Amino acid sequence: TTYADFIASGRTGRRNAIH
Amino acid sequence: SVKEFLAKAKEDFLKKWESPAQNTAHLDQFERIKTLGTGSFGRVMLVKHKETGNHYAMKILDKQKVVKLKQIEHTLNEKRILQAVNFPFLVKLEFSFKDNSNLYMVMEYVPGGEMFSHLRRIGRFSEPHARFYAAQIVLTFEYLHSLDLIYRDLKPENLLIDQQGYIQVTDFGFAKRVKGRTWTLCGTPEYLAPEIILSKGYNKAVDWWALGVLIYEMAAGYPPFFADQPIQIYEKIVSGKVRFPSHFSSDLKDLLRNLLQVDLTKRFGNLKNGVNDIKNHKWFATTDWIAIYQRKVEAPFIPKFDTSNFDDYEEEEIRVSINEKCGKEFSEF
Ligand SMILES: COc1cccc(CC(=O)N/N=C/c2c(C)cc(O)cc2O)c1
Repeated sequence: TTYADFIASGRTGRRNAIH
Repeated sequence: SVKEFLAKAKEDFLKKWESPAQNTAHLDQFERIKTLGTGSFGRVMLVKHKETGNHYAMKILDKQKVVKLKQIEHTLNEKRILQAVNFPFLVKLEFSFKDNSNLYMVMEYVPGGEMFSHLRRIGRFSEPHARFYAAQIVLTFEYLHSLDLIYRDLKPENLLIDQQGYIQVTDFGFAKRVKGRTWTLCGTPEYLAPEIILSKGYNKAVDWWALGVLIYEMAAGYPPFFADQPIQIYEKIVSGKVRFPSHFSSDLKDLLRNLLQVDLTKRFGNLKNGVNDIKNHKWFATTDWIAIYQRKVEAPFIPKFDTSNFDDYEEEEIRVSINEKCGKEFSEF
């Protein structure tokens, strides 16, 4: 599932802005 | 009328924009309690104003870090804009000042924590729950854009929940007052409009694309474009091929196709009828826009009452150098 793919991804924590 | 309200909103803003508040408190006036959040330049701490016992959130920016990241003008924008705005769903800048080492922005303390925290914990919001928040962002962007301001960093991390369950937008680090178009590559990868990624020049339409991403993320529990590396995220965005969860309502999907529209001449919020294409959309049929603005609507969630709605962060001493750093750069702050 897409949800499972998200939760296993490296992008579920706070996301940095691009500076 | 709305046009009338905004015109008056603008009169108020321009006075403060042309003559910004400066040096309105000092560090020793506040007792520092605990870090509530962090960011590239520093941290935000819960503090208590000694003379009144009021609590605030003090954002502390290391001047040298700002300069290293080439964010001087952006930081000057942040403070000049925030001190000038006034809207129910925008965090208030109560005081600002600087010292040899840091810039300080003392803002309204919003006790319910980040939308990010609640969204990740609960998984996803119901459509009515998401709609309630979305409505507040729509009104806030209507206000900001009418002042020629682009926000440029919408995401759940930047949306705080107050004691009554309403949203307060924080972090104006990329906010900018601009007539026409601009070019800076800035924002958060998942939330970037295609035109930003493609270096096309862009305008306030990027905030409306970002609203689409936010609404999708609130309702799905994950954003419409994600991957372990930003490059791959950018590739997905520019394709614009979006897939919706099977539980998304027909109305929701329709709204999202119009917000997550790669074509600027078709993107909602950016057409002849502007924000009204969004307000009048079927997904918002149940939304009373005046009641939202007046905070007369019962929130779908009120936070439990104290800083337990925020994560714990590592603390560090706030050392102030005996030498002034970057004085010329931040003269106007
Ligand atoms: C780029 O450098 C940065 C350094 C520190 C912080 C940030 C991001 C920011 O403005 N957070 N605001 C948190 C906040 C909180 C947690 C509560 C509150 O009441 C008001 C706030 O602004 C960016």
